[PDB]
Amino acid sequence: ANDNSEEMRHRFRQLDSKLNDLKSLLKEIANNIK
Amino acid sequence: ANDNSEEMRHRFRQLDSKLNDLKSLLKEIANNIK
Repeated sequence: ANDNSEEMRHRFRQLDSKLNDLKSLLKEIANNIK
Repeated sequence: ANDNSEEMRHRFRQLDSKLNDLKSLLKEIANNIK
């Protein structure tokens, strides 16, 4: 059983998780500046 | 041997590398403003 969907899938997970904590940092800046 | 997984894969790499140095620039702004 050989699969490459898990590889690109976890690439998608790590990519949008980095987008998630970038969103958290942008909300943190939006709170701390105001 | 024909493969298109390398093409979309390196699209994923260039896309999340641009997200990486965007993350670096956002951390740079978060450090320099405070």
